[PDB]
Amino acid sequence: RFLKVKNWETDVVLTDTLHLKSTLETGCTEHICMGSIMLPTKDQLFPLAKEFLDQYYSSIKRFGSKAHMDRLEEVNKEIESTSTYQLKDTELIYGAKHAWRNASRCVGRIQWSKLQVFDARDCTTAHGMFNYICNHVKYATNKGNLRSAITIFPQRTDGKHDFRVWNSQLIRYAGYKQPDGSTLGDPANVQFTEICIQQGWKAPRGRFDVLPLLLQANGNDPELFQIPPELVLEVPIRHPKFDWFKDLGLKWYGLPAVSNMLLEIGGLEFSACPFSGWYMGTEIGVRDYCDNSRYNILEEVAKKMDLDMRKTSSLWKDQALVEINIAVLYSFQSDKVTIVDHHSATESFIKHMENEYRCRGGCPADWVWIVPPMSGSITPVFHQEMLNYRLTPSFEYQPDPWNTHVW
Amino acid sequence: RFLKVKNWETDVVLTDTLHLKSTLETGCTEHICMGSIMLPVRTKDQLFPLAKEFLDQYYSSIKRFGSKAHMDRLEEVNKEIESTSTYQLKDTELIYGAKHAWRNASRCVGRIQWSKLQVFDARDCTTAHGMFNYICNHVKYATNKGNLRSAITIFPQRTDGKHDFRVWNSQLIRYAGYKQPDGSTLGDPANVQFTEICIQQGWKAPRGRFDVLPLLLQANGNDPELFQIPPELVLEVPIRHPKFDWFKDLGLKWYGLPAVSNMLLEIGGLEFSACPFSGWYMGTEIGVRDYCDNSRYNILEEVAKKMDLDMRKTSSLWKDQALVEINIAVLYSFQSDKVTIVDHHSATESFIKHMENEYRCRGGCPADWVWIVPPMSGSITPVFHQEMLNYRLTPSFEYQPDPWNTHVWKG
Ligand code: HEM
Ligand code: HEM
Ligand SMILES: CNCc1cccc(CCc2ccc3c(C)cc(N)nc3c2)c1
Ligand SMILES: CNCc1cccc(CCc2ccc3c(C)cc(N)nc3c2)c1
Ligand SMILES: C[C@H](O)[C@H](O)[C@H]1CNc2nc(N)[nH]c(=O)c2N1
Ligand SMILES: C[C@H](O)[C@H](O)[C@H]1CNc2nc(N)[nH]c(=O)c2N1
Ligand SMILES: [Zn+2]
Repeated sequence: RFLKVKNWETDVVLTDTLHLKSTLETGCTEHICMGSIMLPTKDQLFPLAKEFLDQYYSSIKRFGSKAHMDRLEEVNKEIESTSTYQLKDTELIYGAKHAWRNASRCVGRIQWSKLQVFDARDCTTAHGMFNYICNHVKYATNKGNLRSAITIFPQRTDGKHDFRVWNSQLIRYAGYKQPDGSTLGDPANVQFTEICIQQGWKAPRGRFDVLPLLLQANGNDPELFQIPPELVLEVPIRHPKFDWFKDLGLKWYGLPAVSNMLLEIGGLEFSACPFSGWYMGTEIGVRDYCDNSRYNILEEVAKKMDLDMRKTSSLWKDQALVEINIAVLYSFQSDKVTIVDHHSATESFIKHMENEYRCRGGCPADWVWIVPPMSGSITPVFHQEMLNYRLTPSFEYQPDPWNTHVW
Repeated sequence: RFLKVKNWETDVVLTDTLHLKSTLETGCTEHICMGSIMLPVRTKDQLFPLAKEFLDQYYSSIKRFGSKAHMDRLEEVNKEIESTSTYQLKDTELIYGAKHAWRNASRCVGRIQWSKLQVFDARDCTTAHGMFNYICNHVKYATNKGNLRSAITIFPQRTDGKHDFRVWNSQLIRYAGYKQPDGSTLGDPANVQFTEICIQQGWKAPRGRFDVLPLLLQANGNDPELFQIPPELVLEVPIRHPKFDWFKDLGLKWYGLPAVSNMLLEIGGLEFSACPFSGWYMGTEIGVRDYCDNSRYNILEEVAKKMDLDMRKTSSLWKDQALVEINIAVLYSFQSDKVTIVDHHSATESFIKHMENEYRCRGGCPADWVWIVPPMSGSITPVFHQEMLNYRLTPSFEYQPDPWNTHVWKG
C-alpha cells in the first residue's frame, strides 16, 4: 500500500504514497495489465470541485481557512444555481500547471511549474480563436527561444456549444494520397488534410505544406484560417558530416503544440486547450521521419550512406536512424531553436522523479511512453521502475470532432 | 468477454479470449499499473485443483478430454495426492508442461520456437555430482558445435521445501566479477556477489577479465558443491568488428550459450526449483545490455574514444553511435564463427508472426511490451507499435529467491 520503486542501475529506492490520492482508473485489473494499450450533472460536479479546491487551498497553505471554506461554499452555491461554475484565474493557472504535472506519459515535466497560461475564456468566435492561437504561437516560439504555453478556451457547457481545434497540432504538414499509390507529405494527416480541402482549403499539394487551422467556436461550423508564415518557425535539416543530406529536402517546424486534448480541472471540461513546449530530438527523427506509417525515409538515407541493406544483420537501419537523429539535433542547434536530446531529457526526468518523490510523495509515470524510441537501455529511465496512475487535474483524449459534429 | 489489440503501424486488430483462462495475479489494479516493476510448502488443500486444471489442459491438447484415459489419470493423481501429499508427472506431461511454460513466458520475444524444446528428464538425480553430469550433457547437446538447440533439464520437484534442488548460478555459463580494493571491477560486475560466494566455497579464481564461473550445485536440500565445466564444452566467440581493426584489440569475447538456471518451473501445482534452460542469443542481449549497461562491462566510452567521436555533449549522440558499432561487431563475430545468433529486427518480426498465429490458433498471446521491445532502436522494430495484453498462464516460469538468502547450512 506504500509502494516502492527501484532503479536497478543505481539501486536507489523511492517510496510512493501519492498514488493513494488517485481517482480515475487505469485500464488494468488484477488479471490483466493494459500498460501497452494506447487508449483504455450537479451531483457529479460538486465532489469534483471540492477535491480540486481542497488540493488548491492545501497547495497555498490555507487548508481549512476562512478563504478555503468561503470558496467551497461559494462554488457550492454557484453549482446548485447554475449547474456549473467558473474557476478563479489563480485556480485555472494552478490547474493547468497541474494537468501537465500529472501527465504520466510526459518526459519533459521537470519544467511543469514554468508554464505560461493564456486565459481565452472570453473568446466567442473562430476569428477570435485564430487571434488567440496566433498570439500563443508567437509567444511560445519567441524567435527560437521556446517557452512553454497553453491557451484555454471556454469550458464545455451542455456539450452542444463546445470549442474545438480540429487540428491535432497547431502546426503540421499536409498529407495527400497519390494516384501512383503512395503518399505525398505526412500520411498521419491524410484524412485531416482532406477535410481541409473538403471545407475549402487550396492545397499547394506539396510535401511540407503547413496545414491551415480549422477552428470550432461555440459548437458552430469550423472555420479555415492560415497561420501567418512569419509565425511558423521552420528548420532545414542538414547533416554536419554528410553534405548529400540536404538534397533529401527535409525540414521540420520548431513548435510542437498539441491541440486535440481535453483539459479537466475540478470536474470542468476544456475541450479546446492547445498547449506547446519544445521537441525532444527523437520525436522528429525517430517517429516522424522513420515510422512506417509516416515519412519513412530510412531506406533513402541508408542508400545514400551506401550501407549493405541486404541483411538486417548489418544493422543499417540502426546506423541510419542514428545519423538522421544527429542531423535533427544538429540542424535545430545551429539555427538556435530550442531542442533537447533523449539523453538529456531522460536524465532531467530522473531528477524530476527524485524531486517529486521527495516533495510530493511520488510521480505517476508511464514507462512505455517515457522510454525513448531509440537507445532505450543506455538512458537512465530504462532501468527505472515507474508506477502509473491517474491524478487530476489532467489532460485526456477526446473523439475527433468530425466524428461528432452535428452539422 | 473479448479484448482487442491494435497494431498502430498496420492497423491489424486482434481479439483475445485466452486471457479468460488467466489464473495468477498481475500486480496491477484498477487504480495502479505496475507494468514496469521487475517483480511485483504447498498442501493437498490447494494442490488437486491445480493438478486437475493442468491435466484438463493436457488432455485437451491431445484431444482426449473426458476420455477414460483422462478420467483414470485424474483419479490416479487424486489418490496419490491424498496418499502422498504430492504426485508424479508422466514424461508426456512433463514435456507438455515445459513447452507450455516457455510458451506462456510473456517476456520472451523468441517464443516462436517454443514447440522445438528438447526436454531432458533429470528427476532420477540424487546428488550434486549427478547434477553436474546432467548439466554437462545439457551444455554439450544444446551447444552442438555452434548450431544451437533449445533445451531444458529438469531436476526433482520440491517436496517439503527442505530438500530443494537448486542451481546456484543465475546462468550455467557466466563470467566472474571481482571488486578491486580501489572500487574498480575486474570482469563482469553483474556477477561479483556470486563470484565471492564461489571463492568462499573454495574456488581458485584465476582473476582474469573473462573467467568462466564454476557450477555451484545443491541436491536434495544439501549444501552446494563446486564443479568446473570442462573448458572444451564452453563455446566462446572473440569479438571483432568488420570495418574497425582496433576492435579486436579491446580483448572482448562472449560465450555462445544463454542458459538460465535460477528460475522455478511450475507445472500442475508442482514446483521444479532447478530447471536450467537454454536457447540462443539475440544480439542486443550481449551488445546492448552485457557490454553497454553502466552496471556491466561498460565499454561504451572506450569504443567511442577509439572511434574518435565528439564526446563533449551527449547531443552528438556518440553513445548511440558506439552502441550500434558494438552490436554490429557482436553479430558479425557470431555469424563468422557460425555460432547461432539472431538480430533484433529478425527476432521482433518473427515474434509478431508468432503472436498473430497465437491469437488465431489459441485465442491470445500474453506479452510484456516493456520486455519484448528491444533495448536499442525500439520504434523501428514492428513490436513497438504493437499493443499487447499481459497476463499469467500456467505452466509458467517464476522467479525465486537467491538460495544463499534462504538456505539452511548443514556443514
Ligand atoms: C517543454 C518540453 C517538453 C518536452 C521535451 C515534452 C516531451 C514529451 C514526449 C517525448 C512525449 C512522448 C510522446 C511521443 O513520443 O510522441 C510527451 C507526451 C506528452 N506531453 Fe510532454 N513535452 C514537453 C512539454 C509539455 C507541455 C508544456 C505539456 C502540457 C502542458 C505536455 C503534455 C504532454 C502530454 C499530456 C503527453 C502525453 C500525450 C498523450 O497521452 O498522447 N508536454 N511529451
Ligand atoms: C531460442 C532463442 C531465445 C531467444 C532469442 C530468447 C529471447 C529472449 C530475450 C531477449 C529475453 C529478454 C532478456 C533480456 O533482454 O533481459 C527473454 C526472456 C525470457 N525467456 Fe526467452 N529466448 C529464447 C529462448 C528461450 C527458452 C528456450 C526459454 C525457456 C524454455 C525462454 C524463456 C524465457 C523466459 C521465462 C524469459 C523472461 C525471464 C524473466 O521474466 O526474467 N526463452 N528471452
Ligand atoms: C509518436 N507520438 C504518437 C502520439 C500519439 C498521440 C498523441 C501524441 C502527442 C504526444 C505529445 C504531446 C505534447 C507534446 C508537447 C507539448 C511537447 C513535445 N515535445 N512533445 C509532445 C508530445 C503522440
Ligand atoms: C540483462 N537483462 C537483465 C535480466 C534480468 C533477469 C533475467 C534475465 C534473463 C532473461 C532471459 C531468460 C532466458 C533466455 C534464454 C533461454 C535465451 C535468451 N536468448 N535470452 C534469455 C533471457 C535478464
Ligand atoms: C502500441 C504502443 O504501445 C504505442 O504506440 C506507444 C508505445 N510507446 C510510445 N511511446 C512514446 N513516447 N510515444 C508513442 O507514440 C508510443 N506509442
Ligand atoms: C524497470 C524496467 O522495467 C526493467 O529494468 C526492465 C525493463 N525492460 C527490460 N527488457 C528486457 N528485454 N530486459 C530487461 O532486463 C529489462 N529490464
Ligand atoms: Zn498494468
